[PDB]
Amino acid sequence: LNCGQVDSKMKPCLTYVQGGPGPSGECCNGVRDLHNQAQSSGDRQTVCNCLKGIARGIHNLNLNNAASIPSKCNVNVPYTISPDIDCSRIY
Repeated sequence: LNCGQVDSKMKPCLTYVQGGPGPSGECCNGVRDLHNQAQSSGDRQTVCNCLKGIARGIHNLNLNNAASIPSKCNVNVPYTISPDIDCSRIY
């Protein structure tokens, strides 16, 4: 797992986090697949570091939409999807 992979998996969610409709089925499939690949603490931290960086560069990022992705896509992400998220504390 690396950031390029995270970007590919999450890209289908881009329009949704930018205020568009969704999450699309493709967005959720990517989320579910990424979730499945983030098996170790290290992978989960990687996902966090990668998305933390991605988020800052997304124009019109809708955090409410971003935060609704786990529930809507049926994946457990027991962490607040916030900009100030501390990735070193994800395990």
